[PDB]
Amino acid sequence: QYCVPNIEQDPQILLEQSLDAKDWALSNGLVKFVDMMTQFLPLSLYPSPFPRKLFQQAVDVQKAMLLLYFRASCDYEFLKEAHKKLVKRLGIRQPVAMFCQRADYMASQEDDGQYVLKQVEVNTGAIGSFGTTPRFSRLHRRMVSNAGIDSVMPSDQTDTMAAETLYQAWLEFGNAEAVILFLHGSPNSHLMLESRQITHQLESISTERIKCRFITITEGLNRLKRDPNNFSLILDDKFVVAVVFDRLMDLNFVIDHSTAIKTPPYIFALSHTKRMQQVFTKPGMVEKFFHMAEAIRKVQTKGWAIPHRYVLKNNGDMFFNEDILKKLKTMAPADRDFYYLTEKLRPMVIKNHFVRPNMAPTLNLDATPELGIFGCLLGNMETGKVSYFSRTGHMMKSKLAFSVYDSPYLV
Amino acid sequence: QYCVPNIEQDPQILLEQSLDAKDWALSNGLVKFVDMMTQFLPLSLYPSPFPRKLFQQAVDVQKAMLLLYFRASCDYEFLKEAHGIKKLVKRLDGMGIRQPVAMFCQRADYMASQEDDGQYVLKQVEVNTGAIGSFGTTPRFSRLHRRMVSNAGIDSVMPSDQTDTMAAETLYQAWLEFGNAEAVILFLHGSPNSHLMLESRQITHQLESISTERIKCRFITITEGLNRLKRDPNNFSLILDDKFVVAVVFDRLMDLNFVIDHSTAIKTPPYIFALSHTKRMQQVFTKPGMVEKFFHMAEAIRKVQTKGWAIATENPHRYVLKNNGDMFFNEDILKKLKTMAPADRDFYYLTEKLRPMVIKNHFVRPNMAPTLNLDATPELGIFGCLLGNMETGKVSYFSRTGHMMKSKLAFSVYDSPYLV
Ligand SMILES: [Mg+2]
Repeated sequence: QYCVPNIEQDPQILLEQSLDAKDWALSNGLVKFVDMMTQFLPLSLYPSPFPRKLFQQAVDVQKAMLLLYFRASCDYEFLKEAHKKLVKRLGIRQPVAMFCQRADYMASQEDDGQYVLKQVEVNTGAIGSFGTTPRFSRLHRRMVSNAGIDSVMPSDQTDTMAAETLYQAWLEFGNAEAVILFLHGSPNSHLMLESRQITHQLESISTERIKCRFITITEGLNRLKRDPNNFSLILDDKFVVAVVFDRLMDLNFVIDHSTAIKTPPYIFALSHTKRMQQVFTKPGMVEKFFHMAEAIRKVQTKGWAIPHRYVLKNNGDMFFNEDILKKLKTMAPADRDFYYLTEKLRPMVIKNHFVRPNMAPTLNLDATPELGIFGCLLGNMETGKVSYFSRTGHMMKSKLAFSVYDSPYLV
Repeated sequence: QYCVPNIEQDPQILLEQSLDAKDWALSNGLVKFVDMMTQFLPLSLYPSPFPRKLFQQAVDVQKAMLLLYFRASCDYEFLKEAHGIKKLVKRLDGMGIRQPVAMFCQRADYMASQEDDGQYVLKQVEVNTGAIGSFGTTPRFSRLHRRMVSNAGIDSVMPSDQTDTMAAETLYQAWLEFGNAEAVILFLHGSPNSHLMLESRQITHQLESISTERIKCRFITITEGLNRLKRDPNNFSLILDDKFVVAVVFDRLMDLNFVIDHSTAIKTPPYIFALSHTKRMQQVFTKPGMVEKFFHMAEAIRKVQTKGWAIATENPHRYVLKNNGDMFFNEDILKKLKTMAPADRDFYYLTEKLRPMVIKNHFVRPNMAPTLNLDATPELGIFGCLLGNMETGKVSYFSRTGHMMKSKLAFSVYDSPYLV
């Protein structure tokens, strides 16, 4: 069976492959801004092994997972019932929402010793790793291939996926002269290069020369206004904005209550609290929006509202072992409504090598991988109908048993 | 006709396109090590205009240009007769030849020069070999600028360059001529963070995808090479870590250097070529007969030469007093001629100063605002490689040609030609 130590154990060769991997990263956009310069993103040298069945189980449930959170997001009454500054803020001026999600998974060791797929988190909005993912995927196919080893390292085109979904959003807005807005926190934001890499894909999947305009949120106070008649969002008094691609406040809701397609609109932030994820583990709550429901139940982890088997988590800081009893007695009952109890997962431990900026590589570490599955929707929130499902994507992150980008090798 | 100002003159839009161009560079290896981190390479925002005929004239003469310097390099007595240079001769004299097969890659540089009618002619500024810059950077700038131009609606006028591939294809052919399946290719650098390092790595990314059997490329600094490289006393083959035979030593920038040079590894190129690429020699090739001797390819070469006279008094601004391997202009040329001691006379020559083509472009630099609507003078570099046997003087392989451009103010910037 594939495992990373049995590829190579000469330290001098592993060191030389570290420098090679790192120099490939520096040559292919696997970088971030620091200080302002660029630095490569920490990476595992080789792809970590991962069960084929569970990866397929995670990939297959993504369609269902988007549909559940999309439909929950179309039912504001439901979301409110499941739980204050966000509610205060929240007819609809743009029914069409673009909705991209990353579901995270851990292969978890049940008793018997066999691994089962269990979902760690769902994320939407200012999502990391659209641009980095297809590149790490290529990095690791190259390392593996260069060492002689071998469908077991599945293709990821997640930069393309994002591009194809933005293009479809632009088309649904239906204005040939309209632009796509990339809204960042700063010029050197940690999302900036992933954002730019999305546009490099958008260019090569169109004739149309779609203008993408990169603006910070500070400069947006002067350069974005809303039309008082159309309620359309305008840039520099001249350009209609078809899509606002949020890449990380009064302005934010002025944008949200306008005809531009949001990615996704603010209502989705309410449907992706950890409270809500915990609420979906209660009986009936998935079935309500729907088989896709059973597939979803298989990956859930029962979480109970208000000791080494459990974790006390906050719902939006967490306690393990005897600290759970310590915090339970200590805690005032006002705070009880902000935490929940879940079963602690026994995570799969594998061996790999870790390559970091300005340090020697760490060889033969125990690490636990975490699988992220990407998927996007284009849907209408007044009808609840979906018009577009994007291709799926997938990435991985390993931490010691601070993290590292990785990619799965399907054992 | 194409010119850069008539693309766009909104400063806010030019600024936004600067950041875009720069972020594309950071995403595609147009970077170097600094400080240790990475920084993007300064670039022109748009490709600078360049005459179609002269570019074709430069591309077409490259085959001839490699053949002349290759054949001059096969004739040690000729090179000696044409003359640090004392230190290089001393060495070559210690060495028969253990590896006849040389790999020979050249970059010839050109300026479009304004003759008196007002029309531009191609004139060669320099030839370079050995630790050559811009193998890896060139195809990427080429792609950068095709993208900027295309994204702005403008349009064979921006010719494809695969110079990373070119280098790879020539190393692969060198490895094959050595003929040992278990032999490695050595990349010799000055340091781990050398300015050539990422261009070197990018060559290997191309070498991987033009073969099935993974050729091992081993990256070593020259300091580490003192412990890890020895020569076999029987084969005279160069060995790495007592285990790996080295088929090709790819020099990317001293006793060790000539221990490597006098061994069976293919050099890139061997040290003799450093003697044939002095500026003295380039100046010697401008004298009558000296090109014709190795050869029409000769006339093509004569067209791009600039007469240079060894060691005026009416239009001294037409001339420059250059060093042959620091230079004097205008009335200083007459001043320094009389002043100068005859020891120094053998290290300088007189050439015609070229009146260079000035174009407008925008310059994008790290951590500053872009400089819009500068006058700049572009400089065209044509790449080509050989694989040849120096005992017979026969060539077995000619690589594809490549091309790059660099613009300076009328500090420099990577550019690419738009063929007006
Ligand atoms: Mg004068």
